[PDB]
Amino acid sequence: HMQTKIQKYAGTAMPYPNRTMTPFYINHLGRHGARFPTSRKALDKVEKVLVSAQQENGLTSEGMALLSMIRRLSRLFDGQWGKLSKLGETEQEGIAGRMIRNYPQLFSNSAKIEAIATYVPRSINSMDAFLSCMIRHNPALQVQRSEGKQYNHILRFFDLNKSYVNYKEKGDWLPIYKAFVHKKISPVPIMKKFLLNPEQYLDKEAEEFVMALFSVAAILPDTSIPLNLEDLFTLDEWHRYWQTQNLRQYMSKSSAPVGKMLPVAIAWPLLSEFIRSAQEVISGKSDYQANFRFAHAETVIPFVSLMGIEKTDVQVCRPDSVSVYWKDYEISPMAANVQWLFYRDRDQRIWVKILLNEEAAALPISTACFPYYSWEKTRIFFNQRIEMAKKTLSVFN
Repeated sequence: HMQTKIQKYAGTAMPYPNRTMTPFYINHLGRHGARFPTSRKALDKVEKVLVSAQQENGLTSEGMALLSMIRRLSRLFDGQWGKLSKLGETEQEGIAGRMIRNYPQLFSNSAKIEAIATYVPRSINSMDAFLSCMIRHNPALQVQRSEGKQYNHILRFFDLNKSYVNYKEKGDWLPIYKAFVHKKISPVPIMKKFLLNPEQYLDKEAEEFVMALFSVAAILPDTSIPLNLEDLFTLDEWHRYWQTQNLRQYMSKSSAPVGKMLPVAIAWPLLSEFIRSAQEVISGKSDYQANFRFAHAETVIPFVSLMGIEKTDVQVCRPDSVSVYWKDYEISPMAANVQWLFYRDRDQRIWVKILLNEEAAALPISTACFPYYSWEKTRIFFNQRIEMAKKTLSVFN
């Protein structure tokens, strides 16, 4: 289907997909829901280009239309940047709703749940929407709710690690990304529909215009604004745009060889915390029925690769090949989430199921009863992942 594939090409801007025994505990991490754009850079650039053209009589008919809409968008986004949208809230109500309905026993009576979020409002509002749905279904829940910079160590590790911040900003992946954009993004066919003399434009300025335009269009379906630009581009053009953003995500935030696993290793404190909270619930030190955490794409992506969920930590030496093996939209769409579901069988042995975006995920260890894995084997495996992460990090101060 062309419709679903077009949405995929929004990559990490993709709206959460459609998703329409009982565990004793659920361990959760969840990106905020669908949001407004975080930066006005792409919009202003697209507008600076159009408006400068409207002066030198350089706009086509479709060009004139685009500019009017771009100006309007500029208005609608004003003061709204980075905020959670109505769609974002409904995504959370739906995730929480499906959990409640699927495991009513878990959240029945006076179950205790705890939730944390980062200081980022879109993350907090996400938690709120998620929590509000839960309480509505069972007003008798005990709920502990908190948030702030004090969770920076486990929810924003990507800001704390000096080496990573240097890598993300000025590291070796940049030139690679930039050469790949040049190869894959053919600007002129696209600019031809908005501008007279598309050929007069420099590849650099042309490439920027067109990237900014893809970015605007990519984010629009997340704003709950009844406007659409997905139509300005052909499927192939979206395919190409996406391949480039996909490569950026992979190299900047995941297991690309050029990153040396630095982007993945930084998530070890979060994995560590996940294991502790489950162990404490297993021992009975804690007695929560669920821990929920609300954070970002930058939290989810490396976390998932660090968990070793199959096809997320792959190390692809060749850039042009990443799109085949690693799909950002499958990992970190809007409202992306990981849930560990813990079960106890008839003989008291603990099993765990790993859901990524509410689909059962695979680990590179064996089980006689997929999708359930032995908690003991699993924890040993995660503990190895963590120890590897600590070494990786030790190689980079």
